[PDB]
Amino acid sequence: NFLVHSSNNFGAILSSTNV
Amino acid sequence: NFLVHSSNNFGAILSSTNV
Amino acid sequence: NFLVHSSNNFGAILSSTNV
Amino acid sequence: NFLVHSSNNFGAILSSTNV
Amino acid sequence: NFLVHSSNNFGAILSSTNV
Amino acid sequence: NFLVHSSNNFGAILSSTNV
Amino acid sequence: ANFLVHSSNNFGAILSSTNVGSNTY
Amino acid sequence: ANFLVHSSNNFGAILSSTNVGSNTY
Amino acid sequence: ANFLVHSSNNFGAILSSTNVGSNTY
Amino acid sequence: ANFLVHSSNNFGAILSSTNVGSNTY
Amino acid sequence: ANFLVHSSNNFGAILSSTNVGSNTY
Amino acid sequence: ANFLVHSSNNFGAILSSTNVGSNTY
Amino acid sequence: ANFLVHSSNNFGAILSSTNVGSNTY
Amino acid sequence: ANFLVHSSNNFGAILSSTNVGSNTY
Amino acid sequence: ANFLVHSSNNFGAILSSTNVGSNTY
Amino acid sequence: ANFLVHSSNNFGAILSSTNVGSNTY
Amino acid sequence: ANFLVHSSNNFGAILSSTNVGSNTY
Amino acid sequence: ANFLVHSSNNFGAILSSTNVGSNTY
Amino acid sequence: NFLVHSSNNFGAILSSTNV
Amino acid sequence: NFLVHSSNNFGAILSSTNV
Amino acid sequence: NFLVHSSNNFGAILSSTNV
Amino acid sequence: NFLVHSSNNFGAILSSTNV
Amino acid sequence: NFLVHSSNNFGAILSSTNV
Amino acid sequence: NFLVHSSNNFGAILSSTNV
Repeated sequence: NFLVHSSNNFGAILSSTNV
Repeated sequence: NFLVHSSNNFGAILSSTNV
Repeated sequence: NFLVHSSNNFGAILSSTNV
Repeated sequence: NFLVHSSNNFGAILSSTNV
Repeated sequence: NFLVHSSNNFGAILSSTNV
Repeated sequence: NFLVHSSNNFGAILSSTNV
Repeated sequence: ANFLVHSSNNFGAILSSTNVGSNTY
Repeated sequence: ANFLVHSSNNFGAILSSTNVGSNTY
Repeated sequence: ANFLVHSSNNFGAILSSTNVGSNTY
Repeated sequence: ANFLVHSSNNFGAILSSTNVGSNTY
Repeated sequence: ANFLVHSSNNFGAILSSTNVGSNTY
Repeated sequence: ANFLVHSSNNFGAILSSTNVGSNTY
Repeated sequence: ANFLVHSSNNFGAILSSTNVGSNTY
Repeated sequence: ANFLVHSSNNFGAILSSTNVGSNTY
Repeated sequence: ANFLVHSSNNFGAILSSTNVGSNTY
Repeated sequence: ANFLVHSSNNFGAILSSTNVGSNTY
Repeated sequence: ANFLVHSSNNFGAILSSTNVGSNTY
Repeated sequence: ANFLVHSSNNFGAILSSTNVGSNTY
Repeated sequence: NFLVHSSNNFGAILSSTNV
Repeated sequence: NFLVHSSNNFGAILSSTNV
Repeated sequence: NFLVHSSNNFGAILSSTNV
Repeated sequence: NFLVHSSNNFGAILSSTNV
Repeated sequence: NFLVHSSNNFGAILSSTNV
Repeated sequence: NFLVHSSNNFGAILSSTNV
């Protein structure tokens, strides 16, 4: 599973999966 | 499992998985 | 498992896995 | 398991695993 | 297990595992 | 097990394992 | 919870050229 | 919890050229 | 918990050229 | 817990060229 | 717990060239 | 616990060239 | 007699204020 | 007689204020 | 007689203030 | 007679203030 | 008679203040 | 008669203050 | 006598008499 | 006598008499 | 007599008499 | 007599008489 | 007599008489 | 008599008489 959970985000959130 | 949990993020959060 | 848990992050958090 | 736990981070946290 | 636990971090914390 | 525990870190903490 | 926040995020190339002067008196 | 925060994040190349002068009196 | 924070994060190349002068009097 | 923090983080190459002068009087 | 902190972190190459002068009087 | 801290951390190459002078009077 | 002349004469007070910037990205 | 002349004459007070910057990225 | 001349004459007070910078990244 | 001349004459007080910097990365 | 001349004459007080720096990385 | 001359004449008080530095990394 | 004679004047010519 | 004679003047010529 | 004679003046010529 | 004679003046010529 | 004779002046010529 | 004779002057020539 790939899950991103964010609360009160004022910044930058970068999530990446490369095969 | 790949999980990112963030609260009150004002900075930069970079998460990456490369194969 | 790959887990990143962040609270009150004002800095930079870099997490990477390379194969 | 690979786990990163951060609280009140104002600095730089770099975590990497390379094979 | 690979675990990083940080509280009130204003400096730089670098953790790496290379094979 | 590989564990890093830091509290009130203003300096530099470098931990590395190389095989 | 009270939040007063000024936030700026940038992700693109920025080029700026400024010239001030070349006045003859 | 009270937060007053000024936050700036940059991720792109930035080029700046400034010239001030070349005035003849 | 009261937080007053000024935070700056940079991740891109920055080039700056500044020239001030070349005035004839 | 009261926090007053000025934080700066840099991760990119920075080039700066400054010239001040070349004035004729 | 009261914290007043000025923190600077650098991780990139920095080149700085400064010239001041070359004035004729 | 009261903390007043000025902290500087550096990890990158730094080159600095400074020239001051070459003035004719 | 051939004359090609650019001539500028000034006799009055001159005030100049210039602001360039204050851009948020 | 051939004359090619650039001439500038000044006799008055001159005040110049220049601000370049204050950009947030 | 051939004359090529660049001439500058100044007789008044000159005040110049320049600020370049104050950029947050 | 061939004359190529660059001439500068100054007779007034000159004040110059320059600030370059104060950038946070 | 061939003359190539660069001439500078100064007769007034000159004050110059230069500040370069105060950058946080 | 061929003359190539660079001439500088000064007759007034000159004050110069230069500061370069105060950078935190 | 007060006499000002000018030919091909591109500059500034200031003549004054004050008693 | 007060006489000012100028030819091909590109500069500044200031003549003054004060009593 | 007060006489000023100028030819091809590109500079500054200041003549003054004060009593 | 007060006489000023100038030819091809690119510099500064200051002549003054004060009593 | 007070006489100033100048030719091809690129410098500064200061002549003064004070009583 | 007070006489100043200058030719091809690139320097500074200061002549003064004070009583």
